[PDB]
Amino acid sequence: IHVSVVTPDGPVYEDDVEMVSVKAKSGELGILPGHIPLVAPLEISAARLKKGGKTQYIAVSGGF
Amino acid sequence: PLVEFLGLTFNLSDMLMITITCLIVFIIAVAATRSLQLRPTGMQNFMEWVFDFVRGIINSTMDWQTGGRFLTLGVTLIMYVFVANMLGLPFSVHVNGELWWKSPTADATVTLTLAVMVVALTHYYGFPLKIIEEFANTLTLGLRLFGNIYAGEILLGLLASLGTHYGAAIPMMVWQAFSIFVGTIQAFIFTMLTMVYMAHKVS
Amino acid sequence: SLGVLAAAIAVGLGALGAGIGNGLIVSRTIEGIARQPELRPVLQTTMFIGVALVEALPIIGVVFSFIYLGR
Amino acid sequence: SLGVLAAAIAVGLGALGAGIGNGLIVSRTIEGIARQPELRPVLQTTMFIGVALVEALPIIGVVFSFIYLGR
Amino acid sequence: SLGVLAAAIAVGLGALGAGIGNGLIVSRTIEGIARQPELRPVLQTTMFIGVALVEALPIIGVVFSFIYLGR
Amino acid sequence: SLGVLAAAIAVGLGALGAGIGNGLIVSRTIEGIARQPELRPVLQTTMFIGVALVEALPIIGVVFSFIYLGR
Amino acid sequence: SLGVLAAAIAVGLGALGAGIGNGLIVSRTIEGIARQPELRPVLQTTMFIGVALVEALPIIGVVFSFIYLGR
Amino acid sequence: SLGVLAAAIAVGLGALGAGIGNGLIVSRTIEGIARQPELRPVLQTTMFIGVALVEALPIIGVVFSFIYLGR
Amino acid sequence: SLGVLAAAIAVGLGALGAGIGNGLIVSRTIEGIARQPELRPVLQTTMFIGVALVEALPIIGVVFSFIYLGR
Amino acid sequence: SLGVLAAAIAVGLGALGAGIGNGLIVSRTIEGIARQPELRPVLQTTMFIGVALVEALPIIGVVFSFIYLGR
Amino acid sequence: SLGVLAAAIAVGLGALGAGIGNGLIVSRTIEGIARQPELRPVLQTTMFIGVALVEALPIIGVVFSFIYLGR
Amino acid sequence: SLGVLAAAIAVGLGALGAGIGNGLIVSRTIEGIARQPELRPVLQTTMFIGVALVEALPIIGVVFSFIYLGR
Amino acid sequence: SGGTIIYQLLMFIILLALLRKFAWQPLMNIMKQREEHIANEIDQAEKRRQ
Repeated sequence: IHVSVVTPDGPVYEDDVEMVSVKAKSGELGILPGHIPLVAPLEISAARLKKGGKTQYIAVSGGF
Repeated sequence: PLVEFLGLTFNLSDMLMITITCLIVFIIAVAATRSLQLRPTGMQNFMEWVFDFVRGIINSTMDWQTGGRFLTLGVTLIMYVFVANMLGLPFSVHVNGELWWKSPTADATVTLTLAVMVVALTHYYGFPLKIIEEFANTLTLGLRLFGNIYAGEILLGLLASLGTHYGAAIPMMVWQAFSIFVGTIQAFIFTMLTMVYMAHKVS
Repeated sequence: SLGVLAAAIAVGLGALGAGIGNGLIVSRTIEGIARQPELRPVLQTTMFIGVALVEALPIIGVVFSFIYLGR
Repeated sequence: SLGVLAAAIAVGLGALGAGIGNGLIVSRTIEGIARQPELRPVLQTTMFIGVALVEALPIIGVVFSFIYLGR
Repeated sequence: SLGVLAAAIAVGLGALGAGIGNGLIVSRTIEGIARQPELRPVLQTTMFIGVALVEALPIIGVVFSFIYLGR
Repeated sequence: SLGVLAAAIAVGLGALGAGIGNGLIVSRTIEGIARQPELRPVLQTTMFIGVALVEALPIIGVVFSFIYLGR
Repeated sequence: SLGVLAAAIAVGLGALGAGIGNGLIVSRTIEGIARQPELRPVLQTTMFIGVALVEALPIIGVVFSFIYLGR
Repeated sequence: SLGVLAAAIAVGLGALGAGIGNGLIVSRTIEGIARQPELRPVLQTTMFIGVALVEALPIIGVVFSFIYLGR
Repeated sequence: SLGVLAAAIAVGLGALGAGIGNGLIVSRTIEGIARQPELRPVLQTTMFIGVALVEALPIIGVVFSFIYLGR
Repeated sequence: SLGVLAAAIAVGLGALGAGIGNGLIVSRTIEGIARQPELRPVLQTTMFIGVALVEALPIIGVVFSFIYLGR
Repeated sequence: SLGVLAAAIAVGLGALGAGIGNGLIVSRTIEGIARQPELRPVLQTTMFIGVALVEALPIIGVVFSFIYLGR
Repeated sequence: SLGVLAAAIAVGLGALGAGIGNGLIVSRTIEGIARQPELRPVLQTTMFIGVALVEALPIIGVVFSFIYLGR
Repeated sequence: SGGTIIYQLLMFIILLALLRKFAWQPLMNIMKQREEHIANEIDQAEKRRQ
């Protein structure tokens, strides 16, 4: 899958990872490749992307 | 299969099983804690893994500063209940008397006094509805461990007699693997609910 | 003669009610700690007081089951 | 002579109803404190009055079972 | 003769139905006041008229249980 | 005689069915007026006609239980 | 003989089934009015024909309960 | 002598199962109506063939109950 | 003597199980065709193979209830 | 005598359990194929093995009912 | 005499409990693999672990049913 | 004679309650790990914790059923 | 002598044989995973100090 953190200013990361997971305003959530078309707002919290063993954290604000 | 008591006051066979489980727990503890090694290997890493497992459970229930004291009660409690559940499965011998050396936890008095000892400790370190809830959780913890070991003990025994009297290896094999599973799950829920009431009364 | 069956339906219906109640409570606290895993103690203490309620009425039922047995 | 069976089905069905009702109430209230934590005391009080209702009908069921076994 | 367990099955089934329905009502009212807290008095007033509306029929089942036990 | 057992059973199952149905209708109208409170009177009035509709037949069972107790 | 409790258990199970079915369908009509309150005529007419469908087989059961009571 | 009880419980269990099944299918087909209006004919055709499916076994039950009462 | 009541409880419990199963299947397929309307033939074929799949054991329960009535 | 009633109540409870369980499985898999219809073979193989379990414990229930009928 | 009826209702209620529990866990794992299809092996392995842990107590019910049949 | 089916209904209702509670818990655990795979060790841990809590009070019904068979 | 003793003890031994063919591969790998997991952290700390 391709994950792309997009700001109104410009694109931030825009690469491919293994399994991205972030916490929504309802609660925790994880995304495996091949997920259902899903829509959830985010809270002010980081987004972990799990590039192998790296787990590069991206802190979103506002967020969707 | 009657209650064989040499003395009128107390069951003799239960005391024998308590002594043999205390000695086997003490010797596996001193075999895992022989010498000091900064790089863990062998069985010292296993004892440290159980130690940090109990610690993790304490950290789930309470603050680490409050519950740090309970770690050495909790690790001997989980290992004691662990070996006490797994002793009833290999031998469970029958002698010409009433009964000898089944397991300690199958005795109801052993498990109920161990549960009321747990709750006496968490009252020591620590309005009618609260006290009936207290007696309720004591007796449901004791009856939990007693029933979930004693039913498996009777079933294993029944299977043993059905095999010996007249082909039936794999049903008791599946049940006996499920019974060591029940033993480790009952030990873990017993020590975890112990630490839950300890955290509920300390903080 | 019928007091045995009386104690038996008492413990059976108490077990059924406690099983369904405990199953509902622990089910929804699984999904509670799955949505927001940093709320584990505040879910856990309320879980255990709910377990205390849904067992404590079948517990006094099964305490009464023995005096049903004797008669 | 069937008063023991009477009192025991009464206690058993009251325990089953109280178990399912308390399970529903406690499970939805831990989901309520799970989706937002900051009014757990607001949720708990209405949870306890609901538990009080759904057990206060089987409590008078248990007392009526006592006077059933008395007869 | 069998009027005592007639009275008791009446009380038991009424308590089971009141428990399930009352648990559903209270569980939905606490998730309702959980997802938006500002409507607590409105939701509690309609919850109390709903639980009175549910347990209206088991209470007359209990007084019919009284006249069954007297039979 | 056994008509007392008949009537009690009819009364009990009518109370159980009315309790579950009334619990469903009231609980979902709690959620309904909890999400949109400006609609509250029209959906509570069709909730009340649904209440009369779900407990129409257990009242018929109560009347038939009077018939069965008379027999 | 025992045809009276036969007729009564027919009435009771018909009342339980009609109560659960009517409770489900009228509850989700409330939920559908809460989602969208401008299709109340088509929702209520499909509601009442569904009420006719769920109520039909217990009414057939209760008239056979009348033919069962006599025998 | 117990053929009347046999036929009556057959009709009652068929009515209870038909009531739950029709309640489920009618309830979320009116949910499907309330979400979007334009699929009312296809929702109602699948609805009535579902009514046929959940009522067919029940119909067989009441016919076999008359066979049981004839026995 | 008891074979007729045996066949009756067999057909009745099979009817209740088939009713709840077909209610679940047709209810979820009617909301499924309410969601994606162009998936109607695939959903209907899987629904009918599910209906036959869940009434497989109740109809053999019926044809075993016939020889229960004989024996 | 009691053996035919035993065989039939075993077949009836197995049919009711298989009906509810297989109804849940088949209903959720047709709503899952309504969500993502490109996952037809995976959903069908998983529903077939799940139904195989849910049926196969009442299958040995049915053959135990046969050896109950023999006794 | 009563031992075969005992055995049959024991294995029947075990079949009912195992059927409902297996139906719930299999239905949620197939909607889970419908939600995220790349999680299928983990989901079905935890589902088979769940099949074992819901069929723990019905299987012991089966062998205790054989005990009840033997007496 | 009566204690055998006393023990049988006790272990059967215990198996039913443990099956429903285990099904609810395990089904919600596997849908929770279907939501995200990163917490499946803690969800399996609290899964086995929950399975113990809902399988605890039915097994005291099992051993009390053995006590009932003793008397 | 009773007959049940050697019978269920023999099947307990053959159950441990089946559990030996089935079960020595998971738990020894879990213990090896724990053993290998402590060492990397220790070596990293030593490297930073150096």
